[PDB]
Formats: sequence, structure tokens, C-alpha cells
Amino acid sequence: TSVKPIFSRDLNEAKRRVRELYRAWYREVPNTVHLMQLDITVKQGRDKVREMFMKNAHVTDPRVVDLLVIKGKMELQETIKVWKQRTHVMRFFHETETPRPKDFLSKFYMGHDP
Amino acid sequence: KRPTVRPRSDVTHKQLSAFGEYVAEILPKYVQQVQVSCLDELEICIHPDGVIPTLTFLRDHTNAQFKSLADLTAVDVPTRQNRFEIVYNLLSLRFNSRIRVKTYADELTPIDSIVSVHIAANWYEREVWDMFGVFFFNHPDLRRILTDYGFEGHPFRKDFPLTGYVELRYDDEVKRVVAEPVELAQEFRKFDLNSPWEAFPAYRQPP
Amino acid sequence: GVQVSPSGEKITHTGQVYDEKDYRRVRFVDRQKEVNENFAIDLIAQQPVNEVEHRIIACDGGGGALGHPKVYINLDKETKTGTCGYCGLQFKQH
Amino acid sequence: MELVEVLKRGVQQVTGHGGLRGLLRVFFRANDIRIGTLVGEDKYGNKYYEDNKQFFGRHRWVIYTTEMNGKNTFWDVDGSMVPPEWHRWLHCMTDDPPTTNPPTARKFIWTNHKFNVSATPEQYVPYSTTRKKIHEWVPPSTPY
Amino acid sequence: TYKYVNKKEQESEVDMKSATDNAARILMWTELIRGLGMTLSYLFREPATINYPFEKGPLSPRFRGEHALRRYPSGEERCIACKLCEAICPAQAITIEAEPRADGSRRTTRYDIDMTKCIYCGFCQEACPVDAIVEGPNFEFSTETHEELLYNKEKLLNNGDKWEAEIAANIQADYLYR
Amino acid sequence: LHHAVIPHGKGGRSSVSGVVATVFGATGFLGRYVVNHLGRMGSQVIIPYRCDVYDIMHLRLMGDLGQLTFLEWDARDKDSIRKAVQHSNVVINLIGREWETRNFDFEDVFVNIPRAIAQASKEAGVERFIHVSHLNASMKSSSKSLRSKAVGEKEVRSVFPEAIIIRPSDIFGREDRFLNHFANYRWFLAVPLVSLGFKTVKQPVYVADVSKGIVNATKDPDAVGKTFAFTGPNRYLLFHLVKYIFGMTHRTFIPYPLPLFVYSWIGKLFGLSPFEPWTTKDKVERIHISDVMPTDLPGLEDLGVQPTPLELKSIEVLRRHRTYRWLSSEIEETKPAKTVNY
Amino acid sequence: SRAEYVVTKLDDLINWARRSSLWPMTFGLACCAVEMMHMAAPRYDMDRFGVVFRASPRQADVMIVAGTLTNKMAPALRKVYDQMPEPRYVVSMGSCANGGGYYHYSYSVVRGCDRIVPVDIYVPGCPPTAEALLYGILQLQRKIKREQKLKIWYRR
Ligand SMILES: CCCCCCCCCCCCCCCCCC(=O)OC[C@H](COP(=O)(O)OCCN)OC(=O)CCCCCCCCCCCCCCCCC
Ligand SMILES: NC(=O)C1=CN([C@@H]2O[C@H](COP(=O)(O)OP(=O)(O)OC[C@H]3O[C@@H](n4cnc5c(N)ncnc54)[C@H](OP(=O)(O)O)[C@@H]3O)[C@@H](O)[C@H]2O)C=CC1
Ligand code: SF4
Ligand code: SF4
Ligand code: SF4
Ligand SMILES: [Zn+2]
Repeated sequence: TSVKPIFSRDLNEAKRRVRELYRAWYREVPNTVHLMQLDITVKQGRDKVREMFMKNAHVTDPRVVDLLVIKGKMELQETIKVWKQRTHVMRFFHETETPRPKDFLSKFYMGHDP
Repeated sequence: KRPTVRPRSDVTHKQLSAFGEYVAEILPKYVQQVQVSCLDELEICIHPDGVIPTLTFLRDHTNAQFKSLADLTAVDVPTRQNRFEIVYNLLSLRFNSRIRVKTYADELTPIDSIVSVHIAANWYEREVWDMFGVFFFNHPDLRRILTDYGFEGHPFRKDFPLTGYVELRYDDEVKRVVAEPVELAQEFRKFDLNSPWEAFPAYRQPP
Repeated sequence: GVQVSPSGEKITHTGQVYDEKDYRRVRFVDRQKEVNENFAIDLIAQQPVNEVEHRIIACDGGGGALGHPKVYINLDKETKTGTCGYCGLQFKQH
Repeated sequence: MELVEVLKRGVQQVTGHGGLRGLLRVFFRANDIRIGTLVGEDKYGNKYYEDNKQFFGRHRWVIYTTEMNGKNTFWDVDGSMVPPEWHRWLHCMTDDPPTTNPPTARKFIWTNHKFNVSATPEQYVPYSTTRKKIHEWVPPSTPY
Repeated sequence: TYKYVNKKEQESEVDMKSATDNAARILMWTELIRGLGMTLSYLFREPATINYPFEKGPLSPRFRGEHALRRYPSGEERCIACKLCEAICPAQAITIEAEPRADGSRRTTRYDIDMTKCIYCGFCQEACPVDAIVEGPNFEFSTETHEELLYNKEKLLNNGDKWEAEIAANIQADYLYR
Repeated sequence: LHHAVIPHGKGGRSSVSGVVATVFGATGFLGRYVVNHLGRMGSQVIIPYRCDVYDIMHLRLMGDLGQLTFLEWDARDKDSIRKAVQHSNVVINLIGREWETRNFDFEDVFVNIPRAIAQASKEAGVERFIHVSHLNASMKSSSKSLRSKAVGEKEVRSVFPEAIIIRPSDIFGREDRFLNHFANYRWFLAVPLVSLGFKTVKQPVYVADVSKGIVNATKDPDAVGKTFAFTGPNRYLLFHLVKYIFGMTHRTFIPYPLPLFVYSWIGKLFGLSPFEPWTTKDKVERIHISDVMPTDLPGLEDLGVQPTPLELKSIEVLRRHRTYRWLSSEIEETKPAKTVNY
Repeated sequence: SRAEYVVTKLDDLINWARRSSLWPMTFGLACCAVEMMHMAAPRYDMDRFGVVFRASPRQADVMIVAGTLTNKMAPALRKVYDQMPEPRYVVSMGSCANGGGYYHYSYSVVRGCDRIVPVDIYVPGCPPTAEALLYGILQLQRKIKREQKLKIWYRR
């Protein structure tokens, strides 16, 4: 209620930047699969991009979306350059972590947690 | 004469209170709550719209040549809605005195950057962002410094756990250094130590 | 007090010996568990009882600043004997 | 002259370990021929020589045993074999050896020191010194 | 006060003598033969090295290394499970769990020190009001495994039963300073 | 059920599972992945080793404190095996060789050693025993290894029933001897193949799949008298498979036929070696017999693993063999192999 | 005389070589690296024992993890350990690297270098005295002295 903006009048002007960011990531992924010798396909990389976008698709405050664009631009800086490594890039895929069950009964069989 | 306790001055207290009146009456649009501690230290508190004018003033005025930035910090206080109490520690080198400038922030109420005033503040602002999440306008780089590259979180907030949310170890299956969820062989034994007896009645928060 | 159990392991002054079904005996294979032979119960019981003259006395460990904090023991009873808390030295009066 | 005196000192160093057998036994085993005053021997066989004209890192030294507790330490020499009676003197914590200033004897102090054990058996395996905290219900051996 | 390090007073004095001197500083490497002679001087000095396992560096009674739990001359266990050594241990290396000994005495059923968390600071030995745990002299207990450096009550009591002849003497030296 | 083998934790490192396991071929190629998948969820892994301690270092990690216990042993000497299985719930036999030695033959690797281990397991009183035979293991086969492995698969049942016998296909992995073995045929300027690779079918499987399968079978209440066929998907014809190997490893491809007798003699004189041989007669024989259609048996998906295609994990193995000018090449530039069903 | 005896003696010889010429790596992260320097200093000269630093890992036979190992520096440590050519050894120095040390419960610290690289010997301290690290090095020498590699080759 009558708060200040950051880089955004409201949500459409921010979704503009969001789509620009998706654009940069989609153009950047094949270069990172090549530079650092990743052992994946360009398809699943872009799928991970769209997934990590959809993880924040439930939000409406423009300031949150702007800060998320900022964080994504930082990650894109680190990934365009090779400051980070195959380790940090493959850290998104969760290639070792066993899948956390989403069923009641398996949780009941292992653990007291919901 | 009391050897165990610290000796107190008068002239420094009077000097810094007078200079607080000076800054207050000369920069009223931005100033709040000027104060001088028991130990001789001045402390000015500022509306975030006043960061650049106040810092440029204290850097470039003749009676206030605060042209060396010592620190730029932040203090997470979840009680107050504007959590982060951002601080600037400055010295003069012409009058041999220090001053403190303070302003507030939130996760979604950033502050103007200061590199146009002190170039020292580049990495300090990057650190405040890395640690607390306070975005800074018109900053050149503004990326992390201290944390890992693929790091999710702002550690020095009070709402972040000390042991973190992820943990590392090398797996032979993938031949990498994978990040795994935190799982300790020994839980950190938190201790409750605050005695239930008022030691300092001067700071007695009344009801 | 270094009696063994039917499994064959040594037992500590804290009765601790792993059960026959406990898998945590593997760590003592081609190896050994460190267990101390000099027990404190037996060695403080292998001490005399210090007759004294007064009814209240004072026990430091014996070295002053090297013992324990100076406490005082009452010796009015005759059903039993006084006993220090830090050390286990016993006392009596006649 | 001076050269002659230092060569005489060298000859004294060469001919002060028994014979060639002992000279080599010391030289190939410590890489030093330096002679000192025998301060005192150990119950295992260490020697603990001394020579105060040297500077303050070589005026005390050990010549270790060839067998401590069945290990054949002719070559596998290590610093843990110095018992605490001589640790204090060798590391220059005192100017008082245990020949003149021996330590207080106690019924619980180890009589036979042990070298460092980290790879062999006789080493330290950790474990919980506590006991079963929660006790499980032992059901009956009968039906109904 | 202050003073300059690389400030000449001023210039404008030159003669053929000074020019020849500077030109023989140049063209002969004069200021380099000085360093050469320095290193040569060091060649003919007694070196400061020591045959380590035989001759060893000097230490003090205050030196703090391995840990050990002590006893009284009666052989009685000296710790009393007061649990402030773990309260202050700034690395949370010490876990303690206690019970009555069945003699009715306050003693520990547990005393562990993860020696890969201990910063070897001595707060525990200067806080123990009975001088039960100390930080002994030893610094030669490197191991081939992590598990060996996770101590318990038995290893600490063995370190005490081992190094008491040295611990007691170093304490004998070092009290009256604490 | 002892109170210490009760599982606790969120299923990871620094937790407990109750899967105290003796893994006998732990110093190999499948055993390292098995030990990793065990330590990854929290479980004590007794690891008997005969090698030098240099070659147990990579296993020294992959487990929290005290959960990895190594003890030395010898197949000739009993009481070095009872000592290992004395406190265990599970035992996992991965012992095996691709060549005989003066001291140990194939019988004394696949038959007599599992019999001894399973005798010790039954006498100690453990609950399970996971034996690892081969998919082609048959008493009427061509190779000494495969016949010996079928004989061991039978004798293990005869001694220790209530057992689990896993029968994988030829496994591929980072340090295998299947894809690396076919890729090292570049040092010779042409690759020989019996009948040019046709009339031969291969259904390889990945190490992670077999490892997860074993690690679930040691917890599945099923699989007590069940054999398994750890095959993997996408049955392949040998010529096309080697073509895919030599495309992903972008070197070249010069195939040509060769009979089995001269290639057997080649394998023999290559196996004349005191060191680890490059090729052997039994290896050629095992390479040039097809993999059985495994659909008479459960497999992985009856155990809780979705098998991984070769095309997704082969580059991790084969980029080692590439040169510059091709090392920075992706998976999607090799026109994948042609699958068959037959 | 006998093949096994000849093999034992050849093992002794190669172990002596790898034991007497070990070339650690200039890898010092924190305070413990200063005691590593002091072990390179004249009092406890490493070069006396045939122990000289090579800044490259490929010219290095051992690494000394002297300092705190962060989540940000662990990939580099592992890349360097891989780049070292076998036979290769690791020596964890100080409570920060053996375990977590004074930072075990923090968010950017791996709670032991043994989570990332295998460790032959652990040197405890904060910091360890240079005599202590020298004890660790000579313990690594004692360890190499009993490899029996060619013996197991003969007995396979
Ligand atoms: C009869 C009439 C006719 C007679 C004709 C003959 C006339 C006299 C001729 C004299 C000429 C002598 C030649 C000297 C060459 C050196 C020239 C020189 O000026 O030095 C070069 C260099 C200068 O350094 P810089 O401080 O920057 O000064 C330059 C200012 N623009 O300074 C340096 O060189 C420093 C770099 C080199 C350092 C290397 C370390 C060497 C250490 C000394 C080794 C000595 C042992 C030599 C043994 C050799 C025997 C075979
Ligand atoms: N391509 C494959 O790998 C396939 C393998 N299999 C089966 O998988 C199992 C393991 O395969 P893999 O892991 O490749 O085998 P490896 O050769 O990779 O390692 C096997 C283990 O067996 C041990 N070993 C071998 N011979 C002896 C012996 N005589 N005495 C004691 N220990 C011995 C070795 O110990 P050390 O190395 O220390 O001697 C090694 O750790 C085998 O049973 C094999 O039949 C089946 C199909 C495919
Ligand atoms: S010396 Fe310091 S860090 Fe070590 S156990 Fe004692 S109090 Fe803890
Ligand atoms: S060691 Fe000392 S400080 Fe620690 S619990 Fe025992 S008596 Fe208390
Ligand atoms: S263990 Fe101590 S001395 Fe060594 S790096 Fe850590 S804090 Fe520094
Ligand atoms: Zn008392």
C-alpha cells in the first residue's frame, strides 16, 4: 500500500525484464555446455532454466521480481564468465540427492517428519 | 583517581554535542536523533534519502573533513520493521575525530550507493549485499564477495541458521564436489546464559 | 574392576561393554578398546579413614592451590563417617 | 695452529664412540658425531647426552634405543619414545634432570611408557563410555 | 614526530670525483658485491638447524599441547562433572554426561574431546577449579586417521597416567602465576 | 532387532540405516560405487582388502566417522572371513577377475571363494547374501569365466539359500574395461570384430544402476530367493556400438573382420603378461557372445531403479580418449547407435 | 636369493626413494601455513630430509592442507589433488582441516578435508608446532616405508 518502486512501475514492466533474462539464459546455455565440458544436453539445461524460473512464478510484488531479476543477472554474470565451475552449474540438477518423497506413507515409513 | 574504572573527559563530549547541533541545524531535511554516547562518540541518524548529501557534506565541508571511510556495516534487527541498521564510520584527519552516520533499510527499501563519494565503499556495499540482501542503487558491479558462487541466502541476517542449509563432500559417482542438505554428526549445543537479574537499571526498559 | 563379559570384551568403570548383538564391536577388530585399569572407586577405597580431634575440619586436596576448594566437613555422626565432595577422603573423631 | 686444533677436535669426535662399529652406528643413525657428557640412561636404553658449549638447540640430545617394546627402532626412530621423565629436560623446560631431580612416584603412573601407536593394533579406537539410556520391553516367552 | 626515508635534502653538488665514484658504483656492480659478501659471510656461520628427533626445540612449563585428566595422590579421579569446561570451550569440543558413581560421588560417565575442534587455548585448564583436565606438554601424537583424535574418558585418563611426572612438575613451576 | 540398527535420519550422510555390510570386491570398479551408495545414506561398510593401503584411500572417504572399517584378509586363509562377517547383517560378493593367475584361477575366484564366504555367513548368522554372477553365466557356455560363475551361482544356493544372485550385463563406467577396452583399439590402426560385429548383441548397464540395485536389495523385504538380470535398455549390435564409441571418441573407424581362432591366439599372447593384461582369450569369448533376452526375470524396475541409456552417460567415460580439436564436442553430434530387439 | 626376497628388497628401495624425495606443494591457506614456513626455516629445515617445495602440483608428491577449507576453495583443492600424479599423499594440518576446527558449526566451511580428499596422516593443533608437523612428515615416511606393493603384485 503506497510503497516505493525499484526498477518497476508495476508487474508488466518487470515481466519485460524477466523475459529479457530468460532470453539471455537461453542464449548463454549452449556456450557453457561447450566451454566447461558439461556432460549434459542443451535441452535439459534450458529445462532447468525454465524450472528455476517457474519456482518463483507464484509471486506478484514487483519489488520481489526485481530483486530476483538482479540475483539472476548476478548468476548469469558468474555463468557467462567461468568464475564458477562445472560443480556449481551441475549443483542445480541435484544429481546425488535422493528424491524427497511427496507421499504420506513413505514419510511415515522413514522419519517422524511431515 | 579510581584505578579500576575508566577516566572521563568533558571537552570532547561538549565538542561533539556542539558539532551535533551544527550538523542538525545545517542539514535538517535528512537528520534524526543525534546523540553522543558516554564514551566520547558522535552518532548521527539519517533518512536514506540523505546518504549522498550527508556523506558528501562530511567529506567536503571545511569544518568537517571526513574524507576517509573506515567501515560500512549493517545490523539485522528483526524487531523493527526496517531491519537493517546501516552504519558509516568516518574519520577526519584534520581535527583528529571520528563520527558515525546511520540510516535504516529493509529487504525491499534499498539505498543510494556511495562510490561517488568514497571509492572504499565498493567492496563494503558488495559485502552488505552478500550478507544481508540490501540492494544498492547505481553501484558499478554489486556481486557477491565472500560467499560461494551458487549460494542461496544472506548469511549474517538473524533469520539464517549458523550451520547453513547445505554441505559439501566429494562423490565418486559424479566426480564433483556436490552440495548436500545439512546433516551434523553433532548438533550445536546452544546454551541459555542470560541471568534473570537486572544488572543495569539505567537501561531498564519500562513496561 | 576390569572384569570381562561373556562376549569377551573388557568392561569399564562405566558398565558399557557392547552387547553380543551390537555391530559396533567391529571397530575393535585387529585393534583394541582403550580402557583404564586404575579405577577410582577401588583406589579411594584403598585409603585409611583419617581420625581427627575436632567436630568440624577442613579438607583441601593436600597441596593448597593444587587441591580443591577448601570445604568443611561435620563429624558429629557415629553411624557413618564424613566424606569430602571433591575428593573421597573419609574422616572421624574419637 | 688453529687448523691443527680443530682437526684434533675432529679426531676426538671420530674416535669417541667405541670404534668404527659404534662410530657408524651413531653417524648413519643420527647424522651427527658430536660428543657430550652422558647425563643419564633410561630404563629402555636411551642415552641423553649433553654439551653446554653448543648453542641453545643442540646442547641436549637423545641417542635412541634399538628396541623399545618390540619394534626394532634401529632406523624407525621417533620422538614419542622419550618418556615424560626426560621430555621436560630434553625440551629445555628445566635445568634439572631426573638423575638429580626425579619426579614424585605414584601408584597410577605408567611404569612402561609407550611409543606412538596410530597404525598398529594397541592403538586407540573411540566409543561411547555411556550405557543404554532407554530400555525396551522384553515380551513374554508364553502365548496369550 | 616523523622523519623521511627516501628524501634527499637537495641536489646540485657534483665533481669529477663524485662522478667517478658513481660511475664505479655502476660499471663494477659495487653494491652487488656487498650482497655477495653478505651471503658469503653466512656460508661460514654455525647453522641454526637441529637434528629434530634427537635434539629438540625449547619449550616452557606453560606450553599447552595434548590433553589429560588427572588424579589425586590417592589415585582418586579428580574431575567432578561441573561442566563449565564445556560451557566455555569456544569450539564446543567437550561433551560431558554424569551420574553418581554408586559411591555417591559426583563423577562423569563421559568426557570426550574432539581434538579436531579444540583450538588448544587452555581455557579448560584455567577454568577447572580442581586442576583435573590440563593441556599437557606433548605435541607428537599425529595419527593416520580422524577417529583417533576423537578422545574419550579412557584416553584422557591414560594421558594423565602417562604424563603426570611431567604435568605435576610443570604445574609446580607455573602456579603462583595464575 | 538391536537398538543400534534402527534407521534414523533424513536419509543421508551422518545417519543410520541398519545396513552393516561386508563388501569383498570393494577395491575394484563396481565396489567403489557400492560403498559410495552405502555411505551416502549412512551405513557401516566392512571392507576386506588384500591390496596396499594406497589403493583403499579413495574408499577412506565416502563415509562418516567410524562407518568405514577396513581389515586385511586372504582367500587362502579362513578365519580372515568369519572375522569380517562376525557382526554383519549383509554380505555382498563382488570378487572377480578377467584373467587367471599362478595363485588364483577362475574356479578359485568364482566358485571356492563364494562358497567359503557363504559358509562363514551362514555360520555367523547373517540375514542376506548378495552374489554377483554374469547375465550369460551358463554351464554350457564357451568361457571358463562364465561356466565357473554359473557353478558358483549354483554352489552358493547349495550352501547358503535365502540368497540374492544378481546377473548384470557387461557394465560400462568411467574406469570400466568395456568402453575403454573398445576405445583403446585406436592405438592399433584398425579394430577387429568377429563377423564384423553382426550376429552379436550387447545390452550394457551403468554402474550407478547396479549399485542402487544392490543397495536397495539389501533393504527390500522381497528378493530372498530371486535372481536378477541387471541388463539396462537399448539392446545394441556390436558394430554399431563400437561405431558409437568411435564417434563419441571422435578418432576414426577402420573395422574389418577376423576369425575367432586367430583372435583367440592374439588374446592368449596378450595375456602372456605378469601385469594387468590388455586382452585375453576369455575376454574375446565373452565379448563375442550375445546377451540373453532378459525378460524372463525381474531386472532393475522390479527393485527400484529406472535404467540409464548409454547415450546419456557415455561422454563422461569417452571424453578422456578424445584429442584436442574434439574434446569440446557435445553429446548431440554423434548420430546415435542403431537399436535392435531380435 | 628368493623371488619374494628380491621383491621385498625392491619394494624397500622404491619406498626409500619416494620416502626420501617427497616434494610438497606451496598450498598454505591460513595461520598453519606460517608454521609450515617455520618448518621450512633454518631450525627445522625440511630440505635436510629431502623435502623441497614445488609450486606446481604435477611436480608435487604430497599436499599439506595447512588452513581452513571453505566451500568455495574445496573444488580447487580437489582439482589440485587430481592434478597431482600418483603416487600421491595428503597431510591434513591443524584442527581446521582435520575436522572443522574453530569453524565446524559454520556455513562456509567443510567439516574436514577428509570429506573431499583422502588423508594419510592428521596433524593436530591450532596451529601445530613445526616440530609436530615434522613428526607428521616423518610418520608419513614411516608409512611409505611399509607399502608392500610389489609383494602383493607377486602374490596376486
Ligand atoms: C685503454 C683505454 C681503453 C680501455 C677500454 C675499457 C674501458 C673500461 C670499460 C669498463 C666497462 C666494464 C663493463 C661493465 C658492464 C656493466 C655496464 C653497466 O653499467 O651496468 C649495467 C647495469 C646497470 O644497471 P642500472 O642501475 O639500471 O644503471 C643503468 C642506468 N641507465 O648493471 C648491471 O649490470 C647489474 C646486472 C648484472 C647483475 C648480475 C650479477 C653479477 C654479480 C657480479 C659477478 C662478478 C663475477 C664476474 C666473474 C667473471 C669472470 C669470468
Ligand atoms: N564389466 C564388469 O565389470 C562386469 C563385472 N561383472 C561382475 O562384477 C563383479 C565385479 O566386477 P569388477 O568390479 O569389474 O571386478 P574388479 O576386477 O573391478 O575388482 C574386483 C575385486 O575383486 C578382488 N579380487 C579379485 N581376485 C581376487 C582374489 N583372487 N583374491 C581376493 N580378492 C580378489 C580385487 O581386489 P584387488 O583388486 O585388491 O586384488 C577387486 O577389488 C565380478 O564378480 C564380475 O563377475 C559382471 C559383468 C560385467
Ligand atoms: S584448550 Fe580451549 S578449545 Fe581446547 S578443549 Fe580446552 S577450552 Fe576447548
Ligand atoms: S574437567 Fe574440570 S571443569 Fe571440566 S567438568 Fe571436570 S571438574 Fe569441571
Ligand atoms: S587450526 Fe588454528 S592455526 Fe590452524 S588454520 Fe585453523 S585457526 Fe589457524
Ligand atoms: Zn577433599
